[PDB]
Amino acid sequence: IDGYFKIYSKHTPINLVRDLPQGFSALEPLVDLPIGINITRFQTLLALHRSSSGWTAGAAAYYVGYLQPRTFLLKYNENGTITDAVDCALD
Amino acid sequence: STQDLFLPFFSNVTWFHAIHVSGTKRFDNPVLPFNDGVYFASTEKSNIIRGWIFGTTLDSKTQSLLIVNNATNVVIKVCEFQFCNDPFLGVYYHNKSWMESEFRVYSSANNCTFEYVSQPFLMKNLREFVFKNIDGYFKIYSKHTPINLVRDLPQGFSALEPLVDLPIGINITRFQTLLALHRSSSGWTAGAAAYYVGYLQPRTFLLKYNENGTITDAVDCALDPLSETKCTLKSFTVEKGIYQTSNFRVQPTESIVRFPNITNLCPFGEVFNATRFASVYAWNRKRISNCVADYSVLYNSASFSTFKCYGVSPTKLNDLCFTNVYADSFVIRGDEVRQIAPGQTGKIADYNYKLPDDFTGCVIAWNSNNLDSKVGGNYNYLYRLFRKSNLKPFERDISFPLQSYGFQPTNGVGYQPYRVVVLSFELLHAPATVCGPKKSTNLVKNKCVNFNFNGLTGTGVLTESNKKFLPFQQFGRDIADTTDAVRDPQTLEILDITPCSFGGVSVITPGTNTSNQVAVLYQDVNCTEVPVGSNVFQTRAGCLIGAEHVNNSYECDIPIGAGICASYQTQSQSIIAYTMSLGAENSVAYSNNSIAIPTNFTISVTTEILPVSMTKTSVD
Amino acid sequence: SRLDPPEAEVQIDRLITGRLQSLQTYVTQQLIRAAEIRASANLAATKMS
Amino acid sequence: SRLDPPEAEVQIDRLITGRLQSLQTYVTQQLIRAAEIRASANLAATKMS
Amino acid sequence: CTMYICGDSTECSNLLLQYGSFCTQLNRALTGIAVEQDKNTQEVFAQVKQIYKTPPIKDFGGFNFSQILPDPSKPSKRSPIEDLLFNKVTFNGLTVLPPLLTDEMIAQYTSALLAGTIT
Amino acid sequence: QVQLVQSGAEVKKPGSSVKVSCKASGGTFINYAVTWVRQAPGQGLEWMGGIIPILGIPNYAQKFQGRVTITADKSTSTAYMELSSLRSEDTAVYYCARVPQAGAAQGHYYYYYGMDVWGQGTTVTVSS
Amino acid sequence: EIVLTQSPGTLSLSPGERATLSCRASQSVTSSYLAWYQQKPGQAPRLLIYGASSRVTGIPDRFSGSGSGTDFTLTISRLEPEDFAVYYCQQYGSSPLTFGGGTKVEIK
Ligand SMILES: *[C@@H]1O[C@H](CO)[C@@H](O[C@@H]2O[C@H](CO)[C@@H](O[C@@H]3O[C@H](CO)[C@@H](O)[C@H](O[C@H]4O[C@H](CO)[C@@H](O)[C@H](O)[C@@H]4O)[C@@H]3O)[C@H](O)[C@H]2NC(C)=O)[C@H](O)[C@H]1NC(C)=O
Ligand SMILES: *[C@@H]1O[C@H](CO)[C@@H](O[C@@H]2O[C@H](CO)[C@@H](O[C@@H]3O[C@H](CO)[C@@H](O)[C@H](O)[C@@H]3O)[C@H](O)[C@H]2NC(C)=O)[C@H](O)[C@H]1NC(C)=O
Ligand SMILES: *[C@@H]1O[C@H](CO)[C@@H](O[C@@H]2O[C@H](CO)[C@@H](O[C@@H]3O[C@H](CO)[C@@H](O)[C@H](O)[C@@H]3O)[C@H](O)[C@H]2NC(C)=O)[C@H](O)[C@H]1NC(C)=O
Ligand SMILES: *[C@@H]1O[C@H](CO)[C@@H](O[C@@H]2O[C@H](CO)[C@@H](O)[C@H](O)[C@H]2NC(C)=O)[C@H](O)[C@H]1NC(C)=O
Ligand SMILES: *[C@@H]1O[C@H](CO)[C@@H](O[C@@H]2O[C@H](CO)[C@@H](O)[C@H](O)[C@H]2NC(C)=O)[C@H](O)[C@H]1NC(C)=O
Ligand SMILES: *[C@@H]1O[C@H](CO)[C@@H](O[C@@H]2O[C@H](CO)[C@@H](O)[C@H](O)[C@H]2NC(C)=O)[C@H](O)[C@H]1NC(C)=O
Ligand SMILES: *[C@@H]1O[C@H](CO)[C@@H](O[C@@H]2O[C@H](CO)[C@@H](O)[C@H](O)[C@H]2NC(C)=O)[C@H](O)[C@H]1NC(C)=O
Ligand SMILES: *[C@@H]1O[C@H](CO)[C@@H](O[C@@H]2O[C@H](CO)[C@@H](O)[C@H](O)[C@H]2NC(C)=O)[C@H](O)[C@H]1NC(C)=O
Ligand SMILES: *[C@@H]1O[C@H](CO)[C@@H](O)[C@H](O)[C@H]1NC(C)=O
Ligand SMILES: *[C@@H]1O[C@H](CO)[C@@H](O)[C@H](O)[C@H]1NC(C)=O
Ligand SMILES: *[C@@H]1O[C@H](CO)[C@@H](O)[C@H](O)[C@H]1NC(C)=O
Ligand SMILES: *[C@@H]1O[C@H](CO)[C@@H](O)[C@H](O)[C@H]1NC(C)=O
Ligand SMILES: *[C@@H]1O[C@H](CO)[C@@H](O)[C@H](O)[C@H]1NC(C)=O
Repeated sequence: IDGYFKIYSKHTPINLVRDLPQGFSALEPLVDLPIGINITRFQTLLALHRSSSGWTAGAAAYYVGYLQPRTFLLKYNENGTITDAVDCALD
Repeated sequence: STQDLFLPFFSNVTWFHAIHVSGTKRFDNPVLPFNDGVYFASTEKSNIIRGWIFGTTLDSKTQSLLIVNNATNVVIKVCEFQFCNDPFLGVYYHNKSWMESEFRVYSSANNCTFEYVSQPFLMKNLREFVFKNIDGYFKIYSKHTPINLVRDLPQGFSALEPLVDLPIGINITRFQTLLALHRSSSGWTAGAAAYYVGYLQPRTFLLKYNENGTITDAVDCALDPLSETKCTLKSFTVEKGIYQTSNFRVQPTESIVRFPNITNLCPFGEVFNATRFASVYAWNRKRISNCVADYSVLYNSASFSTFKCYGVSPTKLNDLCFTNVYADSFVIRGDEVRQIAPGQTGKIADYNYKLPDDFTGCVIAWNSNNLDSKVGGNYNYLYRLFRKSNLKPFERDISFPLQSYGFQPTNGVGYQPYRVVVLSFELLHAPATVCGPKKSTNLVKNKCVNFNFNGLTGTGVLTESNKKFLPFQQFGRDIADTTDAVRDPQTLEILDITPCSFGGVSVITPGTNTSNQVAVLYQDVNCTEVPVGSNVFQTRAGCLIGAEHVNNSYECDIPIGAGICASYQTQSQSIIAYTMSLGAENSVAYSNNSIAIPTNFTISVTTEILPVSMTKTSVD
Repeated sequence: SRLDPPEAEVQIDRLITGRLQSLQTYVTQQLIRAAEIRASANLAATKMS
Repeated sequence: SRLDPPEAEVQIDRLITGRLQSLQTYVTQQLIRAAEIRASANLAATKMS
Repeated sequence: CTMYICGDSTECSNLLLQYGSFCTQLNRALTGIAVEQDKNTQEVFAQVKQIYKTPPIKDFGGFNFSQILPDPSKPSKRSPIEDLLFNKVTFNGLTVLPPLLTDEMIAQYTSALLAGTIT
Repeated sequence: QVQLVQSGAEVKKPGSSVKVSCKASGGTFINYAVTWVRQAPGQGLEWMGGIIPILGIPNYAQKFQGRVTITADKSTSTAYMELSSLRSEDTAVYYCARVPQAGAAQGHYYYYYGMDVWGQGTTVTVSS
Repeated sequence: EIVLTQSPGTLSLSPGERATLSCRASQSVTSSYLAWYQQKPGQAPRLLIYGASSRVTGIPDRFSGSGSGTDFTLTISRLEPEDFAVYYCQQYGSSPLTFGGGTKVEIK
């Protein structure tokens, strides 16, 4: 936004086989780099190995989703954390 | 009610003895400032005080006023005088009086554009004058009245009437008084002199006009609370009650600026301090971005012999943010250092390096001869001489068409090597990373001060807190979106913000024919912090100054709040404050066998008043 | 009598707006005030009866 | 702290006008609201009597 | 009005002076409302100019008024019923003024009325 | 014959306040402009403030705002300067000085001459 | 705030020679109001020249000053053993009054 690339990140340990957990976590800011370019497409890098077919790798999988302009209602506790949220378009 | 420049009531005015005769003589009349006008008073019974001088420099480089009077005409001139050190008017008899009154005031009067002749001003007849100078208009007020006091100002009331409104257009800073002594270093004599001087301040007054055309009374609304009440009620009499007059505030006592640490210093030391430098025909242009530039180092050094900086001011460069900065480097002769300018022509200007007419940069340069030259000269600096066409600015090509420079280490200035560094700033559609440094302060505490926390401005009092922030949040906010807490950029500690005191002031007074005493209530303010004298008593509605806490209870007379009343009592007279009572105990004799029956009666008549209607008006 | 018609129609509108607001406030306050003289006259007519 | 005095006196007037209107609405609504607590207190006093 | 609109700024306060006397009317209206709020309570509760008391012994033929009369044990001197009612109902220049009659005088007035009614 | 004399040296602890006095004898003292100058060890000179006793309104530097106060007494003919909220960097020598030709015009001050008569110097050492 | 910079940081000379000291301002001084002070260790400064041209009475004739705009200069034609001290330039055409930075002139 406005010549500023912003990144948010979060790590958490889980135990499910293959799914997204049913919980609630909030992401925290990482960087706000002041670049000045236009962005339209993106791609993911993978570093496989060295051992056309002279390279190998084990596996990979990832989940992708897209953002839309919405309105949310967030709840803050007595401490500094966010605990709950409500989306005002579901029902 | 009018606001103007007035002389405050009950002050000190200065009393000068211009000439004192003790045995012997003592002559001393000083030069005094002219702040907002002056009030001048005299009572001398002779023709000695005979005019005035006004000006700023009191020399021939500027214009000055001159007002002179000689008991037959008044002459006002505005010329370029050159006054003497001790100006005075000399009357010399040829005869005893009525002779050629010479002018020892000045010695030159040229190029001057005003003159005004009229009837005398000063026609034991105490005389008062008021002088003013507003918007190129010199205004004079005067009044004469006979008195009988020995040495004092009378206790009466007189109003001054306008005299002249001359349309001069000069500046006025100082003024002086003229005296015409006699003629009979010590070849002149005089009798005596003395005058009173006072200064005006911006005040607000309440004046009273009678049925005829004159002014009779005035009230100054800054002397005491009673005058403030009279002015806020627009009357000379006040009825018994409690009135709200003004507000009470606390002022800041210092200023604070806090910013993060100074890092990422921008490499300005590489283009200035470097063992090797480029040539005239081949520059060393360098791009600079994403850094913090310390400009104040460059222009505070006693080693640069040329710093003419066009486009921007050298001091404001610390408050400007750019996108890119470009730096060049030349080594030229000492004669062509003047040719690096937005407008100039010549060999270097038109063939080697040229600049536009909107440069908005500058040409920091200096001299070096003990290092850039050797015993043998070492003519390793070359330049071009002939070109097929003039070279436009911001363009140069790499390529006997080249000649070297002598730089013999014996020649005088004008040919010795001189190093030039040229800087330019550019702002394109980009976040403009490059910015100047920001300084900090010592972070005082516990006083109502002004703070600038990394971009947050405000006034208030800071203190420690018990809140805990997540290690990315900077400040906090309240329910109504008002800032409550902040974090120090350098120490990473949480501070609270509390507004400094504020409230209202109320005046409690009895009727005006009874007494002239008052009490003052400061609302909702703990007055262990009041800047301000009588008995002090703290209530739930604020605190009270001027009343004694009586020990009993009566009916309420003047309500104050929280069940506290005040009244004017007699025991000497004073104002007392107490807690109101509700009535008298009337416990009834109750039993299960007794009744009370009345025996005789009265007839009573009472009244009741009710409004029914109002006035019918219409507006177009 | 001191400005051209293209520029005299700009400063007049400020006066017009201010005077209109000053006139509206008076009418609102007069309605609010007149709302209670009726309440008093409705009690006087009952005390008479 | 970011504009010249000739241009800083134009944007200030918008804030002044908006804040003045926001302050006037509150006073009008408070008068209208206070008009009825008196009506209730005039009935409580009659029920007490 | 002045502090709400132009917070401690002289150049804002000098521009505010050209609009006349808009703020004084607002201050007057608010002062009038605040003044009326005390007459509202005075016309209701202050109906007796004397203070009455009940006899030390409560022998009213079989009626028990203990739930509406004050009890000396409590520091606030309030009836048991009033206690239930009281524990059941729960800067840019804005200030709040205190009422003239405290909560401990209204109770005295109510107790005077109650004690005058019975005897 | 105009001369000014100051008080003696002072040693202070941080957080306190100091008050220095300047007594001038041999002149009118009423229409002068009494200034105050501070010199740090191994540094230059700085301007703090000044006052004209007849007027009664002083002028302060922006840096020393809310921290310094300059007053004068005409009867005893003595000028006082008070500095509060002491730090460890307020250790220097203070000078009185005098500007003979000064005017007012508006609320500001205007000078037409340089300082000619100086004081002697009072050292204020702040430490702990 | 007008800032004055003294170009030569330190001058080393010999008796009988001449000196030259400069005082460059960030802006143009109003009405060319500049004063020169000379200070010795353990003593208060002393006024020598005011108005950038005028000289106070009682000051030796070997001192002189000149300049205008944003460039002002002071000259001592014939140096003497008593002339080695620190020198300052001050402006008083506006507010606040600002001093220079100093320029040592000594042989030891
Ligand atoms: C009488 O007194 C009045 C009041 O002092 C006086 O009017 C003043 O004139 C000066 C003339 O210099 C004005 O000062 C100007 O102010 C502007 C405001 O920004 C400055 O930018 C001007 O500076 C220019 O020149 C500088 C170089 O000296 C440049 O660096 C700069 O970029 C500018 O180009 C200039 O200083 C002053 O504003 C007025 N006062 C008021 C209140 O307007 C008047 O001259 C005196 N004389 C007479 C005969 O009345
Ligand atoms: C019921 O109340 C009324 C008054 O409210 C009583 O009438 C008053 O009685 C007294 C005693 O007789 C009268 O006083 C007399 O005054 C004259 C002087 O004028 C004096 O000479 C007599 O000796 C006597 O003191 C008083 O005038 C009279 N008031 C009126 C208006 O007539 C009435 O007596 C009461 N009833 C009973 C049963 O007491
Ligand atoms: C008027 O009515 C009140 C009640 O509203 C009477 O006071 C109450 O009297 C009863 C009976 O003595 C008390 O009951 C007791 O309760 C405790 C539990 O706390 C229990 O353990 C006892 O065995 C006994 O039952 C009660 O506490 C007391 N107070 C209240 C508030 O109920 C009062 O006596 C009556 N007046 C007359 C003259 O009878
Ligand atoms: C927000 O912070 C407070 C204080 O840091 C947390 O309260 C502490 O909880 C731990 C949990 O074991 C206790 O040991 C501490 O004694 C508590 N502090 C105090 C002062 O008693 C609080 O738990 C935090 N918020 C949440 C939701 O956990
Ligand atoms: C009082 O002042 C007036 C104003 O100058 C004098 O009138 C001038 O007198 C001189 C002397 O002869 C004449 O040259 C001028 O022509 C006169 N001017 C006018 C307008 O008449 C007057 O003489 C003075 N009275 C004295 C000195 O006794
Ligand atoms: C204002 O003017 C009136 C009228 O000129 C003054 O009243 C006159 O006072 C004199 C005093 O002796 C009487 O002789 C006149 O008869 C009065 N005029 C009338 C018409 O009766 C009045 O005195 C002046 N104001 C003041 C304060 O004196
Ligand atoms: C080039 O080097 C000189 C020293 O050789 C630097 O001079 C220093 O400047 C700073 C800035 O005020 C002073 O604090 C130091 O005391 C100076 N050095 C000495 C030895 O006194 C100069 O700053 C360097 N150039 C740049 C652009 O930084
Ligand atoms: C900004 O710089 C200051 C100056 O060094 C830092 O303050 C010091 O930090 C060190 C870190 O260990 C402490 O030991 C000192 O006691 C601090 N005070 C001093 C030296 O007076 C400050 O920490 C820096 N800020 C940040 C965010 O790193
Ligand atoms: C006037 O001077 C006297 C003594 O000189 C002093 O007591 C009085 O307070 C002064 N009045 C003022 C400052 O208003
Ligand atoms: C004459 O006076 C005017 C007004 O001050 C001035 O502009 C002009 O330069 C003066 N002429 C001479 C020759 O002094
Ligand atoms: C003063 O004012 C009081 C207030 O009512 C009034 O009673 C009294 O008659 C007036 N006059 C005198 C001389 O007290
Ligand atoms: C008033 O201030 C003093 C001094 O801080 C304090 O001791 C006292 O408790 C305060 N009282 C109230 C009612 O705020
Ligand atoms: C009022 O009564 C109190 C009750 O303790 C007593 O202490 C006090 O001295 C009396 N007088 C005053 C003036 O407070």
